[PDB]
Amino acid sequence: LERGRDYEKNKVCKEFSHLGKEDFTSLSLVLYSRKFPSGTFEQVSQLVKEVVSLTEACCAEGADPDCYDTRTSALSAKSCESNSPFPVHPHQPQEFPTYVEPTNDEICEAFRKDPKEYANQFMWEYSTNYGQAPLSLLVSYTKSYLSMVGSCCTSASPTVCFLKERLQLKHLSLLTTLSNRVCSQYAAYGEKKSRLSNLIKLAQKVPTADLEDVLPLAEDITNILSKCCESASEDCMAKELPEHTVKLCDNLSTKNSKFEDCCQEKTAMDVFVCTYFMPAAQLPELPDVELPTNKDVCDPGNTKVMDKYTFELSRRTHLPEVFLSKVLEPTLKSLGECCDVEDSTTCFNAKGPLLKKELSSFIDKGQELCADYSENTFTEYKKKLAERLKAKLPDATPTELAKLVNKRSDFASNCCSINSPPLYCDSEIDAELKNI
Amino acid sequence: DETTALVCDNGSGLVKAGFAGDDAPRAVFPSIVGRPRDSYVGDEAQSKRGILTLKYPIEHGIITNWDDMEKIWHHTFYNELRVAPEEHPTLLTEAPLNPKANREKMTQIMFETFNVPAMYVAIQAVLSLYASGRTTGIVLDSGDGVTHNVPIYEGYALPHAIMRLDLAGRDLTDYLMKILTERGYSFVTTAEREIVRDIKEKLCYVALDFENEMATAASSSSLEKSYELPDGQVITIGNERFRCPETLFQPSFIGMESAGIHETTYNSIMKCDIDIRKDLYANNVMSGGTTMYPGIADRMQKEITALAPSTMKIKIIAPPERKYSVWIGGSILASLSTFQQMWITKQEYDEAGPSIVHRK
Ligand SMILES: Nc1ncnc2c1ncn2[C@@H]1O[C@H](COP(=O)(O)OP(=O)(O)OP(=O)(O)O)[C@@H](O)[C@H]1O
Ligand SMILES: [Ca+2]
Repeated sequence: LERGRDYEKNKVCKEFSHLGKEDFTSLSLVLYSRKFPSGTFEQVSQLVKEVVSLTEACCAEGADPDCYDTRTSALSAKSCESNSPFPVHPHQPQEFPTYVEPTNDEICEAFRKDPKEYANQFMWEYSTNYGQAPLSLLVSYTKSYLSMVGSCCTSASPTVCFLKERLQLKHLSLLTTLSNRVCSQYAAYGEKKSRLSNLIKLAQKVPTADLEDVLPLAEDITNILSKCCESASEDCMAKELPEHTVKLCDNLSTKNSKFEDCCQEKTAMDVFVCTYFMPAAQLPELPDVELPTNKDVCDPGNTKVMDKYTFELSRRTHLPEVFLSKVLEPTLKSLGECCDVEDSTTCFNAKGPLLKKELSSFIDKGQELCADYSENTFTEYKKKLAERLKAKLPDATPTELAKLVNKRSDFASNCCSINSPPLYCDSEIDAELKNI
Repeated sequence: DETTALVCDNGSGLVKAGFAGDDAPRAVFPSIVGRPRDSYVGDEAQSKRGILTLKYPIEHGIITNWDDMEKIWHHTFYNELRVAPEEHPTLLTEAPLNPKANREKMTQIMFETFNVPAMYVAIQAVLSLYASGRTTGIVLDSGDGVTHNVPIYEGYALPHAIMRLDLAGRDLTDYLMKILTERGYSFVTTAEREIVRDIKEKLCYVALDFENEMATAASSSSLEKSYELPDGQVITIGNERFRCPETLFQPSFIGMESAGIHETTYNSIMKCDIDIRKDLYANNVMSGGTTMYPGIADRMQKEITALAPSTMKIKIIAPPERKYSVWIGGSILASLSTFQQMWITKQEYDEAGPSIVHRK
């Protein structure tokens, strides 16, 4: 494969020649920006100019072979110097993008003034914010976006040009931001939890479906993420993702009205954004689901057993996936310990009942934290919260009470939804759970 | 090089219709049908008010009387546009959350009674966004009979985030009548109704700071204007210029206990994923005639800024032609070469009956 020993050098040199200096630079800016999400536009540009410096010089026929490995190790050298011109590092997923595309007038204003400056700022700020998407997509989207801005900002009819271009960009734009989002989720959880999460969400979106209806979908999307997210293939995600919605609709098209509507959208990405944003449904009211039996827990090839538990529980529990995901994972791993240590029916008698209440408690507290959030508008949610809080802390002052409404409201706006951010809410659900 | 698609924006108070490619609607008339108090539609129904019984087939953005609706469409095709529907693909508009059966019925009527070669039904609010050369943002659409907030992502309007407010132009007109009458004037008849409607569109505005503006008026003038009635008698409008539009923000001025437009805009965004809210706050477009008040952009900007995280870029898109943004966005969209593959043909219809309109 990459056994090259010079693979890197011959890889970049090949790229340098095929793309030309300008495009190689643009490729590097995007590449290094997704690598250093917290990197400044000044730090990243320095690293890029350095990288393109040694690449042009050391890829030239005549250049001594000696170099590339030289200025490359020399390049990493400057990385240790204090206040180094390059991006700092202790690559984590960005759960809160701050990129905000300016108005068509602001875009064109900035583009007339200085095109290059504009293009680099756009590639850096965009890449650093949605760097979790495949490199080939970022480079592709980025280039297609600038092309649009270049022709619409000089058009006789800027507005109609933009609508037209934006509609044609739609596919790639979604493919890019969606893949960045779901890949960030996959990176935060890891293949194991990611699959659990996708099953939970699917369960909450189609409560009335069969396990065999959604389990396949949860496995597929996980497979795609595992394979495509950090893949070199220029078409892993581009090809896999839309193929996934076809299966998704083939299975769920007729299971409920929301999925039917979503499956009526025109294109594959139109359907994916629809199902991705779909909220947790009105779950059925059902008898608690008991924790898996000792035989189920220890038996070989018991995945199906654990999956059915997760599904059966998730479709009847009114709690956000971020909550359910952080509890089911440990609960099961704990119950799992009993199978190892000698004497099964014994440890499962001590740890078993302990885990039940611990899980039951955790859910009731979660359902308390997410009070009336799903049932109402934010505005109305805050009113109710203020009321139930005035009834629980009568001796509290209007200010303390006001401070509490905000903190809990803020927390809920972030962690009481089906697509609430994994990393952020995990440490946040803990700091908020101990407040009971 | 010919054919010419038709764009018909069916409103609760005014229907806007013209041709795709035009910068503005060719015709604009009231959504009313006059029955023998033998039938009239639009401006004429208005005139022969006395000897007619007025019906509004589109009360709150949603079509509720199909016989009258056909009356309106026939009228816009033959009298207003003076065209032959049989040879014009027609783009129709519908309210957010318009029931499936209703949409299918619009399709039925289009192909079966007017035999249009093709057609399409588009969500009014989405067209407003398109009219701005954008596909992502939150729209505040406010007409004569209904107000909506629609969050849209890459063309997709998030249904569960749609906010509907039963307060629009018609209500402001009615309120400005009450407070004008209270100030010692008489506005109650239907003709007086249209007079007040005119005062509202020419001299009303939204105050950046209600109270401050309210005291400034109660203290002196500068906030007083003169309006000439048909009598030739001229009156002066004071603080009612901003007290009227102020109800958009305070639905209680008319005893309605519901959130104001700044709050429905706020809530709509909050029903969306954290990572796209920024794109909603920075692309907040206003469309509809009741969105025409001067100062309303700065006011909304202010209100949302007090509701949102101090670090959010808040931007209001309020074009001067926003009274027709829906129609205009319909015109641009229907004129796209990429859109031509979106039409519903008479063939696809014959081979599938209604319901073929489901592809959004
Ligand atoms: N310049 C203006 N200032 C204030 N209000 C205006 C202005 N021009 C029109 N309007 C008002 O806005 C409302 C109308 O129009 P739109 O054209 O938005 O209505 P629709 O589409 O007919 O109704 P809806 O959207 O509620 O179903 C009317 O009730 C009218 O009084
Ligand atoms: Ca309208």
